[PDB]
Amino acid sequence: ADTIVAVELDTYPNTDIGDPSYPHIGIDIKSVRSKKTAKWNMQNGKVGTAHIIYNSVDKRLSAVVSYPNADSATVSYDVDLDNVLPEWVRVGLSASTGLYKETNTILSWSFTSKLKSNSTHETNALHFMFNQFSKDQKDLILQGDATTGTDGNLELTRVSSNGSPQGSSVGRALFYAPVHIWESSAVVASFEATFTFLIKSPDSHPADGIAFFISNIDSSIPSGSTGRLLGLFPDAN
Amino acid sequence: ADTIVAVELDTYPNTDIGDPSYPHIGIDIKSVRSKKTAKWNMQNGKVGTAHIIYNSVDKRLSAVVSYPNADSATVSYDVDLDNVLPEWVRVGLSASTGLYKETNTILSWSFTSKLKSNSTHETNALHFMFNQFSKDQKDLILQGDATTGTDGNLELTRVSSNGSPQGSSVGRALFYAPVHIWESSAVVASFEATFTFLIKSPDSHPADGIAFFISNIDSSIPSGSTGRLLGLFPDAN
Amino acid sequence: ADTIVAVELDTYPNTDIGDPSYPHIGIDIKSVRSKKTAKWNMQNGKVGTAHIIYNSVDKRLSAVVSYPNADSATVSYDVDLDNVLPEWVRVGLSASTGLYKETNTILSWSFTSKLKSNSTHETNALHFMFNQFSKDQKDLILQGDATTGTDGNLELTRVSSNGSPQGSSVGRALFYAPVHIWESSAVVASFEATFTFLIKSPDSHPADGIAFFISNIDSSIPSGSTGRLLGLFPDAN
Amino acid sequence: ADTIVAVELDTYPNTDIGDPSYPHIGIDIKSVRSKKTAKWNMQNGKVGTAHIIYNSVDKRLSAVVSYPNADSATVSYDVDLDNVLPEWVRVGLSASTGLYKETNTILSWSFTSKLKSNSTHETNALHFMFNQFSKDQKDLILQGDATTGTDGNLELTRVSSNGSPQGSSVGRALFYAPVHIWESSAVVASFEATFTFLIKSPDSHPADGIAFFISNIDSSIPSGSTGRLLGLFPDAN
Ligand SMILES: [Mn+2]
Ligand SMILES: [Mn+2]
Ligand SMILES: [Mn+2]
Ligand SMILES: [Mn+2]
Ligand SMILES: [Mn+2]
Ligand SMILES: [Mn+2]
Ligand SMILES: [Mn+2]
Ligand SMILES: [Mn+2]
Repeated sequence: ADTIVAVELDTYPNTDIGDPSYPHIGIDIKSVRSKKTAKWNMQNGKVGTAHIIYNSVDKRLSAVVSYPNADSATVSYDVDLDNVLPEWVRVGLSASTGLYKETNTILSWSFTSKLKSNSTHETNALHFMFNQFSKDQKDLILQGDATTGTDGNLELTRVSSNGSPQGSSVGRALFYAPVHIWESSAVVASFEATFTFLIKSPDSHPADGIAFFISNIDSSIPSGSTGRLLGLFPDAN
Repeated sequence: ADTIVAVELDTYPNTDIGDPSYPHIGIDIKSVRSKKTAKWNMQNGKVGTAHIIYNSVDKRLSAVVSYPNADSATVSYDVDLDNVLPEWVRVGLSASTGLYKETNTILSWSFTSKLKSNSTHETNALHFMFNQFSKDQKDLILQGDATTGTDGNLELTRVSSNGSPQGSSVGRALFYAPVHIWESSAVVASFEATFTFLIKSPDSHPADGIAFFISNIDSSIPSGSTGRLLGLFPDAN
Repeated sequence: ADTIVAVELDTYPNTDIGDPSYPHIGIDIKSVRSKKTAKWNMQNGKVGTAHIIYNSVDKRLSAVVSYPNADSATVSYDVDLDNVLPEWVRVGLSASTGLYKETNTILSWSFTSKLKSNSTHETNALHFMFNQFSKDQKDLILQGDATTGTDGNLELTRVSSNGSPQGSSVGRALFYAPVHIWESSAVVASFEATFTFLIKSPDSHPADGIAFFISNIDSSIPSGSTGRLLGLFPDAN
Repeated sequence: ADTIVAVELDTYPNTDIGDPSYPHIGIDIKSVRSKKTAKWNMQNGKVGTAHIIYNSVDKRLSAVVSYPNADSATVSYDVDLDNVLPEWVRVGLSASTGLYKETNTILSWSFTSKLKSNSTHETNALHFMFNQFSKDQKDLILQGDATTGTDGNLELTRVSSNGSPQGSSVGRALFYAPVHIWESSAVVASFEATFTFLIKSPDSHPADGIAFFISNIDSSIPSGSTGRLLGLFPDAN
């Protein structure tokens, strides 16, 4: 089915499918079993920031996650994305809850993509930045339980009125326009993504996490991907 | 039908519908009869550059058209776009030919839009830049005879293989994603558009012109808008 | 002496030199007696945001000042800056206190300037953004009592350790590199400046204000410009 | 003396100081003896483009050099710049000629630097872009024989009126403002530089090359650095 490349912010350790024994950040290339992970000192109720970068010369996907006044976590993986994804993709955010839960709120999201050709001055670029989400955000495709406009935020998974997070929820938000990540005459292709999130849970064991992902343009939530599968994969293979 | 705001680069003087007696640039608010025009010293076969700017504080749409080594032409019009267009629009390029013709080639196109909120640091932005167009440009909606990929260019109206422009042709290209130009808490909204074009005709009387336009998101080419109506209006009212 | 163009955030009404009877925003072209002003509902202790824009086609300097959850204030003035300032200038922030006082803290400052030539694709640009100021900010020229690094902020006027603002203080911060605002082949020149500030005073009558200004590159604080003269002018003419 | 990190475009093979037997691109960390090099198919009289990128997470300096209609050359080197350069640096372009010569013309130059803090939304950035150089470019420090304004270009080494390049020439151009490349709370620091150049020589054996470099802020041309030492190093160690 879908082709997924994702950076996961995994809040619950599912050691049975390969997660380390703590909250962690990981790089997923077509499988929920991360190719690489780093321990993440997740802070319930605090606003964090994730930064994701990549370029076609180095062929290394790197991510940094931090909280104000704290040391940051970083994970990197060598991978040639031209060999994994199609030339046209869509980028988005995904999150899920299962038996354990949490709010998966997005307060801001920016993305920049650049394709530099061998022609003198030939640069194709795409940049979007949301610091405020409105009730009817026509430039986003919302899937599953994702909603916008609440407090000017993006709520990826269900939250009840009292502001409480609901279990077994899954939601994704994708930028409306397709993104071009390869071109036959490109000499350098690169992208950078930043998002700020608020993960809060009334429980000691929050679950499941948030992921930034890149997929085929027609990607949709796979059946039964609530919980540990982050709304990205159909199974744990 | 559609709601159109356009900056026209009108190459043929249709004095019967209000055009001045020379090639000119004009600002069209819902009608082909420009609200304002300026004489334009059009240069057959030369690459020109058009710059369009606007902001919600000044409420003035201004455009500058120039050619290398030449004096530029400029036209400005006071208009509050919040009172003319919907909150969500699509931006694009349109061109036509009729009994007289010309090539309407686009070599590059960039657009930036910004919505600054009253919240501290709340900026929503959209930026795209094409310096090269590919055969299958999934982030553009091509309408009518518009095609991409020829010489890495965007051909808005039909050109035969030998490179000759065809008469009675009409084509438009729109950026795929909707653009947000008003938000209830916005303190300043602004946009800027730049495009470079090559208008060439084997004839002494080239026709009809190229226009940068902003419209309702579902805008489509009105019937019989070839020729003097630039692929934007259904009639000359 | 110096040539000054400034947007003032005037917190104290010096009706004897032309200020309206309330806190106001104004546009100063070579004199502290603003060419234009608008009433400003100044909020003691709240973080505000000022946005300043200008372009050589419209020849209109406009500014918008707002606070979160509040209506904004705006002032505009028609002026051709090519006829007032030199081709090379420096941009900066200035503030003062006199018998009455206040803190003049800058939490962030961004500036973008663009010169678009008539050559195809000829754009010269300069952009800087500070969201954090460090103790030794080598890209700023600090004049008078201005200091950086305190809380990652820029303090334009003196504040004692307990955090209290001092009277008769004056300070300015200028971006190190000269800015080019005119070029003989330019078709459009424009700039945009944004800054967020925190004006706080233990008193009912805070004074004197903060100004964004543009000046000759070698501008320095005029003698006796504390108080009502905002660190910008030598006298009240 | 100076601390230099440079990307060289070396046009003459000085095999006696370690150059490969052909024109090449190389990464120089404090010595003219490149840490890494790649063969470069240099094209006399054609306009080329160099792209340089780096980020503090990956710690890899990479460069790509290309000509229109040709395959590009690329070289990469793992290096932690925080361990080699000071926290504040200046960036620039340098070139030289010796017994053999060539024109070292720069037609455009852009640079972007970003420091992302662990504070939510804390980004410091600097960006400059020159597509046209004027006779009196006050935002550049010109050293040695470098001159601006000729044809709107930057001439790094001496060219006589007839347009002929002179031997034993050396020149550098540095951006006026210091650049901040490290900050104690930074989570990611990165930069990207692009320049287009025209190397032309009436001779079969052009010499010496052009380099993009990063140095201590007070760097100056070392004595006797004409020729093979590219205006960057005092000797061949
Ligand atoms: Mn898990
Ligand atoms: Mn995991
Ligand atoms: Mn006409
Ligand atoms: Mn007309
Ligand atoms: Mn006053
Ligand atoms: Mn005043
Ligand atoms: Mn050499
Ligand atoms: Mn070498």
